[PDB]
Amino acid sequence: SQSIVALLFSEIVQYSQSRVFTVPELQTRLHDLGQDVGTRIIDLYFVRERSSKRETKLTQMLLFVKTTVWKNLFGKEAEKLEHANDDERTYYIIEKEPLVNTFISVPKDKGSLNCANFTAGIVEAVLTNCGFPCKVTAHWHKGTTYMVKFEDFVIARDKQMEEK
Amino acid sequence: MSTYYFVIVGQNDNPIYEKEFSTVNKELRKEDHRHLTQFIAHAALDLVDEHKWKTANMQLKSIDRFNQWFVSAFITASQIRFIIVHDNKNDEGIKNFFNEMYDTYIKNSMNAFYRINTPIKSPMFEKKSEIFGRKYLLS
Amino acid sequence: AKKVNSEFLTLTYGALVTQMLRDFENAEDVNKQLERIGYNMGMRLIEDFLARTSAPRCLEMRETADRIQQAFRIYLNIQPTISNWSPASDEFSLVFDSNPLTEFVELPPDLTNLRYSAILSGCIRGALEMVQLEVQCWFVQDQLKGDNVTELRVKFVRRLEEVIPAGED
Amino acid sequence: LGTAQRKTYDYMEDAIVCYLTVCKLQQFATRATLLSMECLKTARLYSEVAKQLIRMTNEESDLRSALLLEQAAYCFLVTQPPMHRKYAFHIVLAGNRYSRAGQRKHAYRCYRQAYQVFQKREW
Repeated sequence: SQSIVALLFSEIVQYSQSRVFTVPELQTRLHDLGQDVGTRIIDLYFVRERSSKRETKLTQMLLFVKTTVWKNLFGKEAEKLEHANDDERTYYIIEKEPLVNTFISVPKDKGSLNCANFTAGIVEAVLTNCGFPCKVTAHWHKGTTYMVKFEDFVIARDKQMEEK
Repeated sequence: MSTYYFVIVGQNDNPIYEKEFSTVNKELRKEDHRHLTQFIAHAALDLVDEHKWKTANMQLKSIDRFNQWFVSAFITASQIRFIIVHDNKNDEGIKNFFNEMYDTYIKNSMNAFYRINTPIKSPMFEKKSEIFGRKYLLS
Repeated sequence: AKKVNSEFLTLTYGALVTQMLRDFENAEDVNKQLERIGYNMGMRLIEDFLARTSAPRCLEMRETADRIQQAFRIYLNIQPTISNWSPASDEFSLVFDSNPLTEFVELPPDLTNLRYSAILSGCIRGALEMVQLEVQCWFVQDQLKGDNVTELRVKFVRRLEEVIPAGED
Repeated sequence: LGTAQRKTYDYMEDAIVCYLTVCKLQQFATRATLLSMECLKTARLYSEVAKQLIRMTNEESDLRSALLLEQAAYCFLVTQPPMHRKYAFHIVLAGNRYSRAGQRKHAYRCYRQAYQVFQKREW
C-alpha cells in the first residue's frame, strides 16, 4: 500500500521521538536512516536502471541519479533543479512531493524539519558514494526543497575537468 | 598457468576482502604476493582515481602493468575499488568476471546488516566467488 | 495502486532493524520493541482495512482469517494462504511466501535468537485489539530461520467485541 | 635558458634508456638519466624521472638500486597523488636494500618516510 508505508514511517518517526530527546538530533537520526538507504540503493541501480554504465561528471550524475532514484523509489522525478552561481557550491534540488506526506504531516509547532531531512540523507548517501561528499539541508521553501554543499576537493576537481 | 588475486577496497580505502585460487605452494610467497599487490593497489588506486575521473567506462581493464604484475580495475558506483592482479592476461575471463563479482556483491550488499566499507565473512559469498573463478578464471 | 516500490519499504524496515541492533544491544529487547511498534501499527492497519471494506465482524474464526488474508494481500500485494486449523477451529496458521519486509534481507548468524519479521505479529495483535478481539499470534515458522515460508499462529483465546456495537469498554 | 624543450627531453631518453637496449654503455645511460631527472623535475614531468629511475633500479646494483628507488619514490609523489603509499611500500624494500648495502642513514630516513604515509593511509 501507500498507507502501509505511511504507517511504517510514522513508527519510524515515533521510535526516534521516543529514544531521541531533541528535534535536531532526531533529524540527524533520520539523516542516518537516509544514509542507510542510499548506501545500497546506489550500487543496485548502477546496473539495472542507469544504463549499466558508470557516470562520473557532476551535473549529469546529479540529474540522472535524481531521476533514476526517484523512478525506483516513487516513480516521480524531482520537479526542478537549481544550481546557483552566487555560490558555485550551492545547488538546490527541489521536489514538490514530500516523501513524508504519505502520512500527512507532523505538528507545526515543535519540529520545523521533517522527513525532508531523511530524504536528504538518502541524497547525501548516494552523492558521497558516487564520489561527491556533500551536506544537504531541507527547507520548507517552495515546498520540500533541498540544498547541497559538495566537497571542496570534489568542487576543485570538477572545476578543473570542466574542460577535457 | 595464471596467478589469481582479487581485492575489495572500501570507499575509505579499506581493504574489505581478498580472494585467491592459485595452485598452493610457498604460502609465505603467496602472502608476499598479497601485500605486494595490496600495496600495489595503493598507487594503482592513486592512479585509477583520476583514471575514473577521466572515463566512466564499465570497467578499466588496465591501469598499470608492472611487466609482471597486471592491474585490472572495475570500479563501482559506490567507488568500491576492485582489482585483479595476475602474472598472466585473460581479458575475457576478467571482464565478465568482475561483472559477476559486482553482481554477487550487489546481492550481498543489499543486506541491511552490511554497512559501507565493511569486511563481509559470508562463506556463501566465498563459494559464489569460487564458482565464478572456476567459471571465468580457473580450469 | 500502492504508488510505491517494494524495495523502498524493505529498506525502511532494514533501517529499523539495524538501528535497533545498534541502539539496543540485545535481540530480545529490540524484538519486543518492534512488536510494540507493530502493535501500534495494527491500531491503524485494522481501521484502514475496514475503511477499504466494512467486513462482517465475526461469526466464525475463518471469516476473520480470510478477512486478514485479504488485508495482507492488500497492503503487501501478496496472497496469503490460511491453513492448519484447530480441531476446535479456533486457531489457524498463516502463510507468506515472501515478505517484502522479510525478503531482500538475510540474517547474520549471531542473531538467531532474534525473530525478525515479528513486526507483523505485532501488527496482527494491535489490529485485533483495536477491533476489541483477543488473539495470540507468533510466527511458528519464519522464512529466514530455514522454514520454507513464514508461518504464523493465530490463537483467538476469547472475545471483547459483542454482537451489539455498544460493547464492553 | 628556460626553453626546457620537451623534444630534447624525449631525445635524451632515446639516448639513455633506449640506448641501453642498443649497446651496453650503461655508464653514459645513467649519466644522461641523472641530469634528465633534474631537468624534468624543474619542468613538470617528475613521474618521467621516476619511471626511468625504476627502469634503472632493475639493473643498478644494491645500494645504487635502492638509491634510484628512493629517487623514483619522491619524484612520482611530487607531481600528483599517484604513488602515495606504493612509493612508501617500495622504499620499505629499498630500506632493506640500503641495509644490505644501502646507506644506513638513507635506510632509516626512507623507512621513516614510509611509516609516515603508512599512518596517513593506515588501511
